[PDB]
Amino acid sequence: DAHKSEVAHRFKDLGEENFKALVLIAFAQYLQQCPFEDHVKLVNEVTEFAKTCVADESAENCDKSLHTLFGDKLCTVADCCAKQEPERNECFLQHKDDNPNLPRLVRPEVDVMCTAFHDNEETFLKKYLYEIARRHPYFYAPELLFFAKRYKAAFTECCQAADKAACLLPKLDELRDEGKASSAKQRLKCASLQKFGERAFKAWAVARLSQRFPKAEFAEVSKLVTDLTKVHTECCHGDLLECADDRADLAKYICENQDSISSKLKECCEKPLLEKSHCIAEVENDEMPADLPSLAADFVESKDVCKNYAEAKDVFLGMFLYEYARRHPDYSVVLLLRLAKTYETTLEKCCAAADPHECYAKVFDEFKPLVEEPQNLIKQNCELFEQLGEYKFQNALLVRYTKKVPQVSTPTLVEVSRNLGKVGSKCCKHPEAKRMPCAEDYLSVVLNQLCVLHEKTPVSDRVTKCCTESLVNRRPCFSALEVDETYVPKEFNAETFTFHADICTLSEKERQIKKQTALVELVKHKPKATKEQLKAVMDDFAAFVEKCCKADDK
Ligand SMILES: O=C1CCc2ccc(OCCCCN3CCN(c4ccccc4)CC3)cc2N1
Repeated sequence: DAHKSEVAHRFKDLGEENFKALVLIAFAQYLQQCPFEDHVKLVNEVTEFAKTCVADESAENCDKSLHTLFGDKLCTVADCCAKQEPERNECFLQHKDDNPNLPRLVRPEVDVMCTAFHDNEETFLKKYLYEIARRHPYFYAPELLFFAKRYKAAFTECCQAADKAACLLPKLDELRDEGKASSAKQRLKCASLQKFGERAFKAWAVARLSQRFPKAEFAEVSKLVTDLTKVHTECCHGDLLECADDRADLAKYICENQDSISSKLKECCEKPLLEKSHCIAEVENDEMPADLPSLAADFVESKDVCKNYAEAKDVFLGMFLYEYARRHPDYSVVLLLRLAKTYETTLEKCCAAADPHECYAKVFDEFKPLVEEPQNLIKQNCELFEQLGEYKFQNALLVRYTKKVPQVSTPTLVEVSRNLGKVGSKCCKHPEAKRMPCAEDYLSVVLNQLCVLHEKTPVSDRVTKCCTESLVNRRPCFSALEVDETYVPKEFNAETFTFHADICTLSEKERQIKKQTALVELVKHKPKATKEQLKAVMDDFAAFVEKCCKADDK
């Protein structure tokens, strides 16, 4: 019922509707260029074959692995198809394009969308899945099903509203916003798994879940981490059916053991299937249990620290991280991992010393400068964010980071510097207790986006170094890059700074993105230009943009 035919097992577990969507997502993420209709046809053939296996597990080919089945179908349409089943899937994952040369989707008129929704609802919702999945080849697949459900509900409600556009546009805009943030967050999970391995992933998971579920026992935290790691390993490896199935299993287990996990899950666990998993994944930290003793008695002052550590290294350090993380919801996850790495380093050298107890007696003192550094960086950047506002703050990042690495492409500089500025909008509104996890964890996400974008088209050996070194040290490494001195400026191209009448039909947001694009190209043309020389240009360009259109002369 769960062994002889894998494709039948997952079809039964997930049901036909989610099965077909997850297969469509997998096909769109592997072959991002193939047209929509072709992928649908392949999905339908896979689905009709899966049904025969449900009817008879011993039917021909029903015993094949999902990768063999899915790989075979894709290869009926790029050297990957000449490879045997293990190496073949790895070749597919390697060719996923993080920024494919696809035209951005132009949202049509609201009436045009609602009429297409009512014409063929099935095709409308499949195209939505397809266009998102092929542009975000690492999107968290079960979470994409949840976005699709909200997308459908928005059209179902608003296309019946008296004012369709006033109802629909705000729901679509926040879905797009939430979808971009979810994509970047999941991309970081897959990058850490692929580049730094499962041990690094599980440590991150131990830290975050201990902060989120501080009342749970270490055995409970470890069990959840193990299952969550399998979920994301499957999803990041393209095992989307297993990933969705295991994620629903995990949500079902969490909800059946609330009493030993958290007091924050009552509401989440009354929601339907897709909403429940989403709700659980973003539930607030539980209150930490009171009267929790200090870590000193068992991790510093104890005489059996070296003995307990040597008997089980990874378990002891995992226990340390769990105990420290549950006590510090106010620390970022990268800080908590750095502190746990410090403890391990101290233990390795001190347990070999002549007097181990004296050697590691002051290990917690070494945490003080590690804690203070991100606290001051955030306190200083939030002030600058308050003096400038988001758009000016983004501009200041644009010039500084363009000078540091002028070889990075202008779209990457614009995207990344804009997202690094949004940290202030997202996090500086919190108190000091919440700023650091908000800011530092958001910085990890956006810096990872820079790393994957640069990995696509490498130009700087220094960016590669920061990206391939310690994940927890990325933000310090990027901050210390220094201005590139040997960069010879590009010859001035007037076609770059020549705006057409089409600029005034764009939204205000797009025009601000175009101004930021010209600002980067300005710095590249004159890297030693001062702030007043750049401000005089941008203020002149902005004035010319408003002028040459408020006056009707085309
Ligand atoms: O596009 C590129 C490519 C070239 C490049 C090289 C280095 C680089 O370093 C960024 C290092 C982190 C900077 N943070 C630090 C703090 N962060 C903040 C903002 C508000 C509130 C709290 C915190 C602002 C931004 C970025 C880029 N960008």
